[PDB]
Amino acid sequence: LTACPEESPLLVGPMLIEFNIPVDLKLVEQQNPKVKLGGRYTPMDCISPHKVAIIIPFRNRQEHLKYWLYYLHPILQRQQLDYGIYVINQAGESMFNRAKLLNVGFKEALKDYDYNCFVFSDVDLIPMNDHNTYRCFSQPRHISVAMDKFGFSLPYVQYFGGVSALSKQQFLSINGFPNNYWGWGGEDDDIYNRLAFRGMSVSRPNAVIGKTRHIRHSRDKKNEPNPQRFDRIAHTKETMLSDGLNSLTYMVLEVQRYPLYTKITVDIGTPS
Ligand SMILES: NCCCCCCOP(=O)(O)OP(=O)(O)OC[C@H]1O[C@@H](n2ccc(=O)[nH]c2=O)[C@H](O)[C@@H]1O
Ligand SMILES: CC(=O)N[C@@H]1[C@@H](O)[C@H](O[C@@H]2O[C@H](CO)[C@@H](O)[C@H](O)[C@H]2NC(C)=O)[C@@H](CO)O[C@H]1O
Ligand SMILES: [Mn+2]
Repeated sequence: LTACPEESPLLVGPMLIEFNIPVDLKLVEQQNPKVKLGGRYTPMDCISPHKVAIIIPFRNRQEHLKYWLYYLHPILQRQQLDYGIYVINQAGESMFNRAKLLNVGFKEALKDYDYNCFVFSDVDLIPMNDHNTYRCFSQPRHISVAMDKFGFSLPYVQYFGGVSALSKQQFLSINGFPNNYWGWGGEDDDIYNRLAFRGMSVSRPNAVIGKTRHIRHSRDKKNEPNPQRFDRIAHTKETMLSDGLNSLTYMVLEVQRYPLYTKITVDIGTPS
C-alpha cells in the first residue's frame, strides 16, 4: 500500500447540509459499512498519515449527534483519514465544562490507538465542503472558519471556537486545555491565548471551503455564561502551567462502543 495523495481524489466539494430531515443511525450504519465498532475507520487502499481522533464534548445532545454522525462519517472517509469518533459524555447535572471534556477525550482516545492528531468538535457543527480537511497542520488549525451562525464571517480575528485541530505535540506544548472554565464562554479564547504564549499561530482554510453549518438550538440549563470568564482569559499566562493536562482529574464511569462512535461517560467533578 502506497501513501494516500496530498489531496483526496474522492472529494466532491460543496455539499447540501440540512436539518429538517429525520435521522436513523441504522441507515447511517448501513450506508457507511467501512465504519467499524466504535466509529473507527482506516483507508483500505492507501496509507494515511493522519491518525485522527475526533473528540466531541457532550451531554443531552443526542439529536445533534445523529446529524453529526450522518454527515461527517461519509465526509471523513472521503478525506482518507484513519480516524475514530469519541463522544465525551458529562455525567451528572452540574455546570457543563466544555474544555475539560475535551482534555478527557485526548487522554481517553490515546488509550485506543496512537492518534497523532486531534480534532475537537462541538456536536452541532457540520462542514459544508469536504476540502475543509479534518486533520492537523504545521500550526494549530481552526476549522469552522465561516459558520452560517456568524454569516460566514469570523466573529472576531482571534476566534478559535467550534471546530479546531491540534497535533499531539501542539496539544502537549500548551499543557492541553484548561479545566477551570465552568459554564459557557472563554475556554476557547484561553486556548487561543495558550497557543500564542507557546509561540504558535493559527492555520485556517479560506472562507469558502471553511463554510460550516451550526444546528440552531436554544440554551442548555447548567451551561449559563461564566461571569469570571473575562477575568480568566486575562490571566492565561499565569495559569496555563498549572491548569490543564497535568492537573486533569476525572473518573470514567463507563465506556460504550456503538457502531458509529465510542461514548465515554465521565465524572469530571464540580466547580469551586
Ligand atoms: N441564540 C441562542 C444562543 C444559544 C446559547 C447557547 C450557546 O450556544 P453555543 O455558543 O453554540 O454553544 P453550545 O453549542 O451551547 O455549547 C458548545 C458545545 O458544547 C457541547 N454541549 C454544551 C452544553 C450542553 O448542555 N451539552 C453539550 O453537549 C456541545 O458539543 C455544544 O456544541
Ligand atoms: C456582542 C459581542 O460582540 N460580544 C463579544 C462576544 O461574542 C465574545 O465572546 C465570545 O464569543 C464567541 C462566539 O460565540 C465564543 O466562542 C467565546 O467563548 C466568547 N468568549 C467569551 C470570553 O465570552 C467576546 C470575545 O472575548 O467579545 C464580546 O465583545
Ligand atoms: Mn452550538
